[PDB]
Amino acid sequence: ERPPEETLSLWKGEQARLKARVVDRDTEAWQRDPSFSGLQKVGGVDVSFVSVRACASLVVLSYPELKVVYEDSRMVGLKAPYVSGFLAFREVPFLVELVQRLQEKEPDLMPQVVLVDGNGVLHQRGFGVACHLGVLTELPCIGVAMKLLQVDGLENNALHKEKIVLLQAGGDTFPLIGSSGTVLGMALRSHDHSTKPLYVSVGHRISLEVAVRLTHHCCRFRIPEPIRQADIRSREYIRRTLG
Amino acid sequence: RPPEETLSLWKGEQARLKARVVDRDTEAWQRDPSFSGLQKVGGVDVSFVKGDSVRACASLVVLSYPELKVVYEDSRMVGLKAPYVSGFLAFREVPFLVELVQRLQEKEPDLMPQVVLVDGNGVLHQRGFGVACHLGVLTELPCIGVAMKLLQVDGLENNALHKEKIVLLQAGGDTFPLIGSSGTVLGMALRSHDHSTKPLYVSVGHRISLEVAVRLTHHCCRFRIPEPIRQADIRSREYIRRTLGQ
Ligand SMILES: [Mn+2]
Ligand SMILES: [Mn+2]
Ligand SMILES: [Mn+2]
Ligand SMILES: [Mn+2]
Repeated sequence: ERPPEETLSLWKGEQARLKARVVDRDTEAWQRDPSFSGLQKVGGVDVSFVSVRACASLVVLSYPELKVVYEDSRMVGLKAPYVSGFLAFREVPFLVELVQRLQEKEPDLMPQVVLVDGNGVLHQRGFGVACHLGVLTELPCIGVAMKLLQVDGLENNALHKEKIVLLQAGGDTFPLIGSSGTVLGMALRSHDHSTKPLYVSVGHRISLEVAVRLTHHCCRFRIPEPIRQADIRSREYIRRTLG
Repeated sequence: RPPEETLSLWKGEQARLKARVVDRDTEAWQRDPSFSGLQKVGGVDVSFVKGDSVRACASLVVLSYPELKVVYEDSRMVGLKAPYVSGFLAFREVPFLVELVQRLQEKEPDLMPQVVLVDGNGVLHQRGFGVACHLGVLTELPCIGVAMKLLQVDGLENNALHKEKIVLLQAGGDTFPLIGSSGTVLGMALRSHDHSTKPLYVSVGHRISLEVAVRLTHHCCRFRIPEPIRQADIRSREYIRRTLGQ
């Protein structure tokens, strides 16, 4: 099912209002440090389905060791359908509740930055789920997407695929430049033995260049370890109650 | 796991039925250089539901040859009266496959396959009478055993020397024989495709020679798994998904 236009119209209005609070530069001392000295805790989130039955997961990993120091998985009911450009309106209230639970249970494990599976400013109205989560919690957030959201002239055509071929080693990047001339994100080759890139964008309180480089440092495999461990735990949490 | 009194009975039945195995070619297409006259190849599968030991789906497919297109398919949810015991695979699944073959005979007798590829060994077996022999003897159809892992019987071992021989298999179609302590050839390891490295283990079920079984298995491989066994797998899983409503 798809929401009526009157509902999407309210949602667009809310995205435009909250967009004013996005901060697209570094605001934390570790972010300006050549090796991120002072960064100790990286968060990742996930919301998986068995709809209605879904699992929202939050993990916190140590940095740079990338070991899980916190995990929480909660069975939730998301009735909102998926509409591209409105991902936050189906999951962000449950992700906020997970952050609030962490604050009440293990406040010293509050992450210094959260990797979100979905875009930040690379978005139809420049305000993706990673921005939305960052503004509601005021945590620094990075958007990490597996496919390219085709907005502002960006398209996964042959020219885009040629640039992907030029990504040869882990850490290699190319910028996603919209028709406006704005840089919306970066395509990142996240490790040496993978060819399909990550699409990284700013959520909140971080610069793009820092966001890219940290994402790279969190990649044992293609998927950054915080997002990957949240994915694993949400489906393994499902296996425990179902089956 | 069944008590030894039940396994003893099963060994006795394997010994009785083994007498009817025919380990040579008895069909004209088999002795043809290009299997001309072969038109229908069967594949079977029995897949179990995740979390339910007892409920399983038995599937029979028939493919055209050489085009390898599905021309018949049938699935049935079944109740399993025995757990998996290595060496007794037939006593878990053969009753359901026989009933599937009989249903084909009653509904589309002109689509009866000329040979069946079975996911499991034939004579490469603890007592020389694996599920592929067992199916072949109960239906009198020619059958080929195709296994993914090496059943370690009569001196066969998936040791370092075995892994070395797998390395010497260079392209699709390359083989080496599986030799028992007695010196007899129990089956072949076959590299079934160019873009795979893990071999198939091929053995005679019934009414076919090993060399013919190996060459036919190879010709049914679009991917690593021979297309009749692969389409039966796909169908069982798709049928399970639908019975669950998903
Ligand atoms: Mn995820
Ligand atoms: Mn997933
Ligand atoms: Mn199978
Ligand atoms: Mn399987």
